[PDB]
Amino acid sequence: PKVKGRISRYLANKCSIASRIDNFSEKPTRHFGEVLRQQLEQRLEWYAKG
Amino acid sequence: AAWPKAEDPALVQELLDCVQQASHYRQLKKGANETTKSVNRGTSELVILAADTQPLSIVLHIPLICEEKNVPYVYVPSKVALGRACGVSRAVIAVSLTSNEASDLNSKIRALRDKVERLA
Amino acid sequence: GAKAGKKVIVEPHRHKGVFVARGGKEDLLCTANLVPGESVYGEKRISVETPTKTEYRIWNPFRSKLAAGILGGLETIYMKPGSKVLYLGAASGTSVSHVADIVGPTGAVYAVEFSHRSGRDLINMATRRTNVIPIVEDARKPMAYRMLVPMVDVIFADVAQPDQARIVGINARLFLKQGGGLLISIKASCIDSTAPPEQVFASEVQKLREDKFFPKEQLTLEPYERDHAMVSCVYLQKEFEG
Amino acid sequence: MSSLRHAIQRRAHKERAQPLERQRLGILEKKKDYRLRARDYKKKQAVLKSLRQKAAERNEDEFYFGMMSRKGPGSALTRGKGFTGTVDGDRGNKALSVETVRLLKTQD
Amino acid sequence: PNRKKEQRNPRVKKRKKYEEKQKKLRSVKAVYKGGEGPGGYQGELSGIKTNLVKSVKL
Amino acid sequence: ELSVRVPQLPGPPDTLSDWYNIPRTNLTPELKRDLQLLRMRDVVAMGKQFFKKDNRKDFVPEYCQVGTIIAGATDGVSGRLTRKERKRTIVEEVLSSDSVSKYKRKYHEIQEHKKSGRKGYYKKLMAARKR
Amino acid sequence: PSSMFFEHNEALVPPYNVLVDTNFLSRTVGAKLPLLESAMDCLYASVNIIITSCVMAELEKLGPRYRVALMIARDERWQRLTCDHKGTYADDCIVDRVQKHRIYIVATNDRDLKRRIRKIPGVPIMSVQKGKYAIERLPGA
Amino acid sequence: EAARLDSELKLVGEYGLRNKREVWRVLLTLSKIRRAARILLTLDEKDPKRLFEGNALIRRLVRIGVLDESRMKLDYVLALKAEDFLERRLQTLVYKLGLAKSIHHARVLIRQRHIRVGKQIVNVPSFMVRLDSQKHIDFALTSPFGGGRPGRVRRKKAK
Amino acid sequence: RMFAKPFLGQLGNGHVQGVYSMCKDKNSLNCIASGSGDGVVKVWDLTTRD
Amino acid sequence: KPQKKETYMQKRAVVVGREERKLRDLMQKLTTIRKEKIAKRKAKKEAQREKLKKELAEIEERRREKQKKEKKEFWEREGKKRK
Ligand SMILES: [Zn+2]
Repeated sequence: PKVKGRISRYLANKCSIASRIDNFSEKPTRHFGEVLRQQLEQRLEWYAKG
Repeated sequence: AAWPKAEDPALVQELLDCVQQASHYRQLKKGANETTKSVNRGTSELVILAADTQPLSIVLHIPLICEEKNVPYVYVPSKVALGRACGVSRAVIAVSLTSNEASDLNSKIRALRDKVERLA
Repeated sequence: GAKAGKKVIVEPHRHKGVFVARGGKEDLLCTANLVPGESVYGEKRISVETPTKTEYRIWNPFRSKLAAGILGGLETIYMKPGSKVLYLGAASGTSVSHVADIVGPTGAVYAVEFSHRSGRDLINMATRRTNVIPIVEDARKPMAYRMLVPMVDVIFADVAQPDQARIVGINARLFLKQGGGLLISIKASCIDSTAPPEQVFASEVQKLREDKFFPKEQLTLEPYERDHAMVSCVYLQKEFEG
Repeated sequence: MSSLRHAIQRRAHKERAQPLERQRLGILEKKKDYRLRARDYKKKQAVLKSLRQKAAERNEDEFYFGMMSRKGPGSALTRGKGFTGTVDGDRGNKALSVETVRLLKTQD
Repeated sequence: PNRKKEQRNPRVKKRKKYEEKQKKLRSVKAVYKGGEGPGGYQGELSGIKTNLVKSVKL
Repeated sequence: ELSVRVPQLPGPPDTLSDWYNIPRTNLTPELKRDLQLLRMRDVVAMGKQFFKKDNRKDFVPEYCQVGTIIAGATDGVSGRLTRKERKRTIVEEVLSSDSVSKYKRKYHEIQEHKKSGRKGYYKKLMAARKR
Repeated sequence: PSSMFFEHNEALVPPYNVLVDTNFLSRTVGAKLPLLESAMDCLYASVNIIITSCVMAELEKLGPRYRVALMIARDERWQRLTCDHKGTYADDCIVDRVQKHRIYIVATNDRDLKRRIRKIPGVPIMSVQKGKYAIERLPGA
Repeated sequence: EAARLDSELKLVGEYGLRNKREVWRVLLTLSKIRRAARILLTLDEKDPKRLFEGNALIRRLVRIGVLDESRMKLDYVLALKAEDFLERRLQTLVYKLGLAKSIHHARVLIRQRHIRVGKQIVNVPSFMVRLDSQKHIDFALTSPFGGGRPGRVRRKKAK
Repeated sequence: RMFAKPFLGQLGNGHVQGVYSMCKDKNSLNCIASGSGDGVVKVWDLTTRD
Repeated sequence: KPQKKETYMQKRAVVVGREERKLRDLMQKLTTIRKEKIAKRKAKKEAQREKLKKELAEIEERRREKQKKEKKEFWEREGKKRK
């Protein structure tokens, strides 16, 4: 379909952001990944309305 | 973290004016993934990176490929200003403006990358 | 293209340590892998089961100016297996792995990188290869690594600096044998962005000759990179070894 | 010259064919095909004239050492019905000893 | 005489003369013509010849 | 500590010392077919891709080693031959590829041009004369 | 070489590198003619004007009758390309230099060297023609 | 000479020119400008003639967009060239702004009256577009790429 | 007489007019100076004669 | 002479399979197409070579004509000098 590839592209974008955030820190954190997981969860809620 | 940071006195605005000129000339790639793909395909002449980015690791991952391919890179301090200069209606955090064999923009490109190589 | 699973045959090149693997519709260049069974930067590599431990790694000319020069047709590249090579401008250690795979276990590659995150990538690949030592220091100041570099035979210089000839001149005055080979990769748009590239190359050759090199070959590596040249020169002699 | 001639000066003259009442006899040989025929015949006659000179000026007492490892052309009387003047050559086969044929027949 | 459709227009003739003299140039020297493609490195796609030295001997 | 030695006293090199010991060519018939294919690889891609005209008198080099491309980690969806296409030799890959009908068409055009006037033509002319 | 489009040297753009031979130098001092000013008035562009050590060697090997042309050559504002070869023969030095790099404009006046450098594609020949200079095979001038 | 023939052919091919008269025309006006620059370099620095006349020449060339705004010396005015002039032509500017697919397409468009420079349509492809007027090159309102009528082959087909 | 080859080199490009005075440094070992006929003096270092 | 009887080394020959016959037929077809392509390329290069030799002979004829003209002009000038 299309929604599966759309969520795949969105997940790849946010996984690139999470990889560079977790890599380039000295001793990394938790809350930016928490924010992006909440963003993926609210998108999982967003695709159900249609 | 961003050690080749551009300073105030008419270098940031020269950068953004050359960015707008290249965006009119259709010789410019917008966004982090397009800058990365343009540098890895080697067509890039210079790359502008925002420094006001929420967490900076994106415009920290781009300078590694730029240092491996030896193209100049420079940080401007506002992604909102970079998006306004490109003409996007969204904030852009990474801008790579490419090379063509015949233009008049390439003089601005050459003077700009001379100033950036002096900045590094 | 050159898809995974195609059968190629691997013949030696004219140079020592370099091979050419030809097969079907695409002939490509390769070097013998020092640490077998693992790629550095996700390159295609060539496994041959001898009648296991033998693997060859493909050398991308669009990524590395040395392989671009070898496919352009240099007369020699000065680095036989067992010869010490000082690499200047070892950004992240992609082509330094192929130079170390050329010079083998009994040689040594002193890879000088200046930036720190490229230094991290270089220290990782030099953890893998035990004949490349990494030196995170500025190549403009060779007094920093005079404890580390002994008198090498070849210098590779892939720095994109406007003071490139002075950098290579002081590094070769400090760490190069009498009649020392070097390959310098000149990028005309970074040397002089206004001047034409042939005039830029002649000026850089003249600056090397003032800095006591004797240039012996020069090729514009054109189908792989625009306005790039590779100049081969011998330090303080006319013949290479002696 | 070459600019002082029209296109109708340059126009090619076509070749006639064999008549259709006579097409079974083959192609009508014109100057080009005749030149090919004459070249082949003059070449073959040149080789035959050189062979006749070499057979005429032949020493009857000549002795090469290949004569002890070759079979001569002989005559029609000595050879027989299968007599060409060509010296017979070897096809590569050889009379094969019994131990090697024992090995080959065990394999078969 | 009969002349060509290319010869009746002096621009189109100088377009086709440049396309064939830029074509004759690729058969002598080597043009850049883009680096590695989007697909990556598919090998040196037309041969590698080992005994050929193509450097200007200074 | 110190032992009696083993006395071990009873041409071209086998392995190249400077090229990390490439073994000498075991000139099998499959490797000979592969080397003929490599010198005829201009003909294989029928004009779509021309190659550097390297024509020595002997196409078989002294030192070869038949290997296989493993994997580029960046490209693995279309830059990877499938299980029904990973064949044993190079000639088997050429035959499993397309345009074998194109080779046969060009071969039959060459065969017509070479049977054009040789001897069946003269047998037909002689029969038409004798009829 | 790169920047060569069918005997059209695209490497020569101003400031023009001009190699000077001893015949050209002796005749441009003999014709009361200033060297850099007349080269700039011929090419309408900034020249940098170089003299090899073989050319300086032949000017010195000629006697003290040519001391004025020697001093004119030894003007300080010009580049001196040191040569690494044996014979100090200016014709073969200039031809080997031009054959290697081919960015230069050869300024001569002898027909032997002019016919020798006409064989190779894409080098202009500057020669003095009794009123001024004259550039031979440069397309932009 | 073969050098002149290959140079003029490179100009006529790289910028879609019609003959060598356009090349010689540009080379003549370039030689006039460069002769004026050499005559102004004849005089010493801080002569008022050289000062004001060289400032006039450099401001003229920067305003017509040939000379770059970075380099403003009379030596670079000497280092000017015909590739810069033919780049400042209108036809190559249409090709580089991307209204046309090739340079011969750009010459065709400018001939049959589709683009306009600023307000008025331009019928000539050798119109020396200045730097201030470079941005206002677009399709005219009476052109089917601009608007208005759908056009000629469109009308014959839609009937 | 065969290996009598006395000429070693020449210091730099030389002067424009002739060399009418020159003097060494009697304390150092590679410091030379030479003043010409057009009134220009040059200080040379004998280790780098280029 | 073409042998008419069948020898034992011809009788004991292994019947080859199907895949090896397909490889043999492919190698036959590729070698024929290679030979025809090489003959065509050599014929084209020989035609270009003969055209080049024709034009070289024309250039040498012009050189001999100009050499004779310069020789007669020189000796016409010298024969007045020795008179
Ligand atoms: Zn010299």
